[PDB]
Amino acid sequence: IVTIWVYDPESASTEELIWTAKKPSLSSRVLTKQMNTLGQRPFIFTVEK
Amino acid sequence: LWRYYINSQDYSIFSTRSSIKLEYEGNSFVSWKIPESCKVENTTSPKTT
Amino acid sequence: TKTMITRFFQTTNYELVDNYYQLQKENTGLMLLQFRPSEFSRTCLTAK
Amino acid sequence: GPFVSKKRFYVNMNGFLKRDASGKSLFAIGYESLVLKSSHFRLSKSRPLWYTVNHAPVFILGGFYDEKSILFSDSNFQDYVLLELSIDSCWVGSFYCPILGFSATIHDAIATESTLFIRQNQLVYYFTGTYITLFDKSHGSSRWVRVLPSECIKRLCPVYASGNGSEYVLALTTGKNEGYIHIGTITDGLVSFEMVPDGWSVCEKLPGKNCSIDWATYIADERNLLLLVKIDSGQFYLVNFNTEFKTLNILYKIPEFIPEAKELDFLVLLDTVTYTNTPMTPKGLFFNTLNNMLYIWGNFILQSYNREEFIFLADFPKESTIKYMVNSFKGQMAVVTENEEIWYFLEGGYDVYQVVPSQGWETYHNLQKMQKSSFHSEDESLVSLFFEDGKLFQLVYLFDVGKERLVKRLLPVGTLMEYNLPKPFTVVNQGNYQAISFTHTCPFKEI
Amino acid sequence: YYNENLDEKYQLQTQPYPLILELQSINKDLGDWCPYLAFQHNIHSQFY
Amino acid sequence: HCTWLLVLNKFEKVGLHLSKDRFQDHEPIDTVAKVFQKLTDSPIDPSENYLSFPYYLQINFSCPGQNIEELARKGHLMGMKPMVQINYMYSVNFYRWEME
Amino acid sequence: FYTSDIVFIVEDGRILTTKAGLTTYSELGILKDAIFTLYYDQLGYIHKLTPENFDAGSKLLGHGNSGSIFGKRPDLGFEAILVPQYISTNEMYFFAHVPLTMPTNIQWKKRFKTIHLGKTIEFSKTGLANIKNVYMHKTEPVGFQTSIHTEIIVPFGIENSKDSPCLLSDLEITYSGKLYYTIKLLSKNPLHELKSTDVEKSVLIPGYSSFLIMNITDKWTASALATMPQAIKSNLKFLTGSWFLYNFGTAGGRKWSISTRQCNYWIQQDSLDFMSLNLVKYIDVGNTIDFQFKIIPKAMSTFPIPPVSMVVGNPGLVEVKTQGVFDLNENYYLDIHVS
Amino acid sequence: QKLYNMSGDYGIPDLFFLDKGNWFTITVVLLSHQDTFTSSDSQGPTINVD
Ligand SMILES: *[C@@H]1O[C@H](CO)[C@@H](O[C@@H]2O[C@H](CO)[C@@H](O[C@@H]3O[C@H](CO)[C@@H](O)[C@H](O)[C@@H]3O)[C@H](O)[C@H]2NC(C)=O)[C@H](O)[C@H]1NC(C)=O
Ligand SMILES: *[C@@H]1O[C@H](CO)[C@@H](O)[C@H](O)[C@H]1NC(C)=O
Ligand SMILES: *[C@@H]1O[C@H](CO)[C@@H](O)[C@H](O)[C@H]1NC(C)=O
Repeated sequence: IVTIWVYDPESASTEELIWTAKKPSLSSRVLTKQMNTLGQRPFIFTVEK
Repeated sequence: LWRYYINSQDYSIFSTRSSIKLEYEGNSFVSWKIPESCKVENTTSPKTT
Repeated sequence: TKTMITRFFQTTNYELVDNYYQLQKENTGLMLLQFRPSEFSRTCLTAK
Repeated sequence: GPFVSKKRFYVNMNGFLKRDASGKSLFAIGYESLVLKSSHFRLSKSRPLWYTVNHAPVFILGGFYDEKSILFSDSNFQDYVLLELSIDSCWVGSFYCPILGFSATIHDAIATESTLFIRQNQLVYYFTGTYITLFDKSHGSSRWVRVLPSECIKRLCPVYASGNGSEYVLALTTGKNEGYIHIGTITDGLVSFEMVPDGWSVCEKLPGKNCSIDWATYIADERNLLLLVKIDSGQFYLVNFNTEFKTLNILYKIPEFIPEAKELDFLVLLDTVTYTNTPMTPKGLFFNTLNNMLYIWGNFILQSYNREEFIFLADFPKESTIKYMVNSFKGQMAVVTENEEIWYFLEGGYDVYQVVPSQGWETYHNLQKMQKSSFHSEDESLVSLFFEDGKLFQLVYLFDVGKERLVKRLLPVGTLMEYNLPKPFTVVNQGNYQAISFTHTCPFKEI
Repeated sequence: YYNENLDEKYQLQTQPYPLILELQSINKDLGDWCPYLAFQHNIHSQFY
Repeated sequence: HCTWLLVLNKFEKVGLHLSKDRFQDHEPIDTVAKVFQKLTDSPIDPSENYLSFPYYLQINFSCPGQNIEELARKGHLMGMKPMVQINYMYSVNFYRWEME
Repeated sequence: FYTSDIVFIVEDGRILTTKAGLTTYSELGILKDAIFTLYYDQLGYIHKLTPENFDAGSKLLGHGNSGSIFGKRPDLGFEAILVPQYISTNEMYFFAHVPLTMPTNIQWKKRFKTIHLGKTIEFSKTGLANIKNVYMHKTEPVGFQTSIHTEIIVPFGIENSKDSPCLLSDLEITYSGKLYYTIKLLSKNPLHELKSTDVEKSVLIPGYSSFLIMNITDKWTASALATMPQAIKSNLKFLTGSWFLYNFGTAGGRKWSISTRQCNYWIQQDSLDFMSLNLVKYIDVGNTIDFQFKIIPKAMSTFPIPPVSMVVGNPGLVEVKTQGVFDLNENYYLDIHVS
Repeated sequence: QKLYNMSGDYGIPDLFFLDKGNWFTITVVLLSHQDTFTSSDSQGPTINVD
């Protein structure tokens, strides 16, 4: 089970940059729901198949 | 001996909205030398942005 | 601009032949291909 | 033959006319016994033009200096007329609401399809025209009918869209029923007003001792009602009221001071920002239901995609206050302040461009004045502006001697944006000489 | 970087290395360039 | 450059006046049957009934440097003819009329 | 009738040319002969006829050119001061300078006429533009009476720093007493100065009004006239590399010319029995005839306005129905049905 | 008469109508500038234009 959210490297927390975070920060959460309102959704595409 | 760091390991994000941390190690240090296009925070300190 | 299209195929017929399994074995196995430009140097970041 | 450019006219049905005993056409809403003077437009400021968007056949402009006259126009102000109204000018004011200075002017003229509303000195009148290709002959009105007789109305607000086959109008009151507003429904030539927030006033479910409503937009889709509420201290809240249900929820709390951004164009108003020292003054709001966009305007411009996160558009200066704004409902917006300076917003970006005080307008004005045009004079006063099929028109008054007249005139924003001359350039070297080559700003050559 | 005599939390510290930018700085000092504008293909796999 | 001018005329004042008449009649009138009784060699059956709208649209064009009448004369003499496209907008009440 | 050319011979020997239907004209050349006449043959070539002289032309092409007999195409420009100004990135104003205190009867030598409409203006340094409008304004701007609105093709050459040394300085333009403009050089270096040869030159800054340096009152101060002086209302200050000099003056030799442009349209017709330039078609009763043309523009094209104006001689016997559409590459397709 | 198929006006329409799974497509042809793309854009199987 993978959990995906969007983040901006300039205004993200220090934990989101060393890949140790477990919950999105305030900026990442607000940016993620703003991108969701415009209609953005991620999907995972396998490469070999 | 000096170097520079950026906030993203990916270099497809690197553009004009990025910040570059310049770090100098050494006994003798006067200042930084940048073109007129770029600006540096606290241009007399060895660790700057 | 130069555009190349290449097709890989085999052209064998297995009807009315002797040693069908031996002929089948003789036309099987692995092979490796690579695509690259003619001349290239540094500053060229293309993964071949 | 010769080439004549394609033109669009509006031939709409006037329903406010009648015929006398001699068979001569007259107006039912007023007498045409006034002649246009130059003292009408010398000192007055511009005013918005309010109507239901694609359905109103008649345009009415109010807000003159001290007369109960209106500018009436069938079509789309290709021709107009100046009607002195037949309002009785009676007075019923008493201690039940505060007494203010009398003013014979007409305020907040709204022209919904088949019915037009006016306000004059805390009174609201409506007239319903007789249309035979719309409804019955008996629904039309014979004079101006006074609505809300027991209430003192402080403002009238429009609803541009329409839902469930009906039109809506809003009335914000003062003196009595401070937390309540009135929603008026027009169906088939019949108007009916309703006291929307029910028994309880909206000040009870909101901080502060008592509350005052400043502006309201009614979304007929979803039956929502967004409203600006000022409290006793002076903070502003944007709140929401549902009509199908009877609930109320706080939507946003407007900051007291504007945020700061030295070089940023857009700022997401998070909970960690830095404020300046100058105060904020929210004046109004606008909802677009095609794109679900919310705008709050005043000393600033706030833009919201959902109703949870807001964006400050920092290109608008903090010393200018937006008098009003118009929308083409196709992606363009015109903002008019109190210094009669006009700004342009496009929904595809985050920049607000000044157009009227600018270099492109100077070049265009000079080029029209040297082509011997008849719409441009050295002395002019903007009366109003509106949108028509994506073209921004402005009705203006030409003060020049011999041609003192009111004319509607295009404002081509693309030509002004192309004529804005200070642009980046380089001293290129060509033909063993030098030249001024302008750098390309667009990312693509053609589309 | 590895170094003992520390507080056990910084005995192994990782720092990135922007090799592409250093290479481009060297090339700006030198002046080499890529002979082709682009080379595209459609091999999206490795084992056909 | 040169621009169109459109005005509204009554049915009984087509050529007598070039001024503006206002849109006040909203019903079609029946002053056209006598003209259709005389079309004996045209495919006009007597069973079908005709009656006219009130009002005409009257069009000319004006272009600076010349007067309107000689411009219209030249446009007629060179083969020009105006083409008019009318679009109708539906009402708010979709419970009483259709959206077409 | 072939090539639809018209030639008028006017005393002093000038020759005016046009095509049928066109509303403009050009000047083919001059001819000082005593007695001569001009003759167009069937193929379109032009001959000059004199006793013992039947001349056909020095240079002969495949088609029927109308300027074969004349050697070099004349320059259509006059001797005056042209002060330019940008109005957009690709559009330009040129103002013609009529001097003050000079006679009224000889005014016409220093004005833009209607002949220049549809021509091109060329600079000897570099650059080329196409005239698209001629405006006359005798009163509102002072010192300038006519101007041309042109579109830039090749963006013109600016003045060097060796020939004019005032460029390496900071400028300051102030409003003078009556109507002039004092141009002061902030940098007081005696190397730069203002040379006496830098008179009748145009100083411009893209975004503001342009000035024509008319008088020199000091070693670092000039007096100049302003094109469209109604949009300053302040005091100006510039930097070293922000303002530029142009030499369109007649002093030392005039370096700008006006001449006709090359062909910019192609007419494609894929259908046979219509390739002739002269056609006669019969129609009986009821029967109709249709033809279709394609127009390919070699340069910038009129996007909203169709590039073909068509007239009918007698419309009272014929019925003409035309359709015309544009394209993406701006090709124009039209078809005509005639009954 | 009543027109069903005509060679009238072209270009984009203002307003669209949909009914239960019907769709539409548009094509945007872009003409780029002279030197918009350099050789640093060819990193893999396709040049990135974003
Ligand atoms: C071209 O069409 C326009 C309008 O479509 C015509 O202009 C109109 O001309 C009439 C003249 O019969 C003008 O009427 C005058 O009105 C005044 C005041 O109402 C009245 O006192 C006069 O006695 C006369 O009735 C009318 O104002 C004018 N309209 C406009 C907008 O200018 C024009 O005549 C047409 N041209 C030709 C050659 O027919
Ligand atoms: C009620 O609120 C208004 C502002 O909305 C304020 O002016 C007034 O003082 C308040 N009343 C009391 C009793 O505080
Ligand atoms: C100004 O121009 C006039 C006219 O040519 C001339 O007589 C006068 O000497 C000039 N003065 C200066 C200071 O250049």
